[PDB]
Amino acid sequence: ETAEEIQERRQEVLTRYQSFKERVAERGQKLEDSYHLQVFKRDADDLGKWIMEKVNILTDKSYEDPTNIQGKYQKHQSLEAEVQTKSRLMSELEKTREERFTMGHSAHEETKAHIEELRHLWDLLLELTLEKGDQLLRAL
Amino acid sequence: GSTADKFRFFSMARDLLSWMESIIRQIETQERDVSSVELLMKYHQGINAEIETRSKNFSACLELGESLLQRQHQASEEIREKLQQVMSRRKEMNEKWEARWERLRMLLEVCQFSRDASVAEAWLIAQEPYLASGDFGHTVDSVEKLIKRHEAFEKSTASWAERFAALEKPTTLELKERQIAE
Repeated sequence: ETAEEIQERRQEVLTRYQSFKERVAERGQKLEDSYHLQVFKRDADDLGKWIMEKVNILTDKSYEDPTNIQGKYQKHQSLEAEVQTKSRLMSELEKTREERFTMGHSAHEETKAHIEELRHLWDLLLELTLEKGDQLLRAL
Repeated sequence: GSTADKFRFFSMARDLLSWMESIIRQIETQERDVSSVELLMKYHQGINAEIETRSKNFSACLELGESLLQRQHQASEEIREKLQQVMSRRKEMNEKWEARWERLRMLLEVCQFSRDASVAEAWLIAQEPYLASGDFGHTVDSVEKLIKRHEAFEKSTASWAERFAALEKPTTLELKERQIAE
């Protein structure tokens, strides 16, 4: 009730509300950023696990019993398919990294690192499936 | 009947003139100014109620006055003036009542608006703890929980949009400035 035309300085004391709205928008945004990052990380890690499971099956030369080669070749062909279809997930992650975590993003280097770790694991799988494969081809 | 009538006319005027001065003083007496909530609303209107009660008296006084003047009573001049006087103090009374009544509505705004502000200001202080956190999750599950908590939080925030929106529109106090400003 001071300088009643001047009172409206209390209205500018309302600006808090503007600073309040902005901070709400920021928290939400940051939470969204964290969501996409965590979701990515988990998908990447899971892809890592998946690859290692395959790699372990391929290198378990320390063996089961089996000796039918034509059939062994089928189990192997079926494995190459699994890899092919799953390869699509690799692409999607690369695409996601390129597009959703670009220059000007906190997780640019972190999300680039994961995709690099998988590229390396991917190579390993490819070498091992190609090698197991090749033995079978030679054994008929 | 002439002397009785005349005498009676002046008796009524005097009585109404005394009563008006009392009521006019009744208006100004209360100060300019309620703290927060104004019983002055009830108090000021009560005065109007008393004014209505006199309505007949005026008519009576006024009529007698007029009839007396029509019938060429030879106190006519003294009569004319006293009935102007009563009529003058009548318009003046209702002008000074209504004059104030507009203001009772005017002060009503600040008391309400001011309170409205402190309540809002207080509520924003209250949300700080939540809104201060630096937890954003370290896991899909954790972040999903925080987003949903935020979703709840924003909705309740949304409610106040109206409450704040009201404080946007200006006041009659500030509106009247146009007449003072221009």
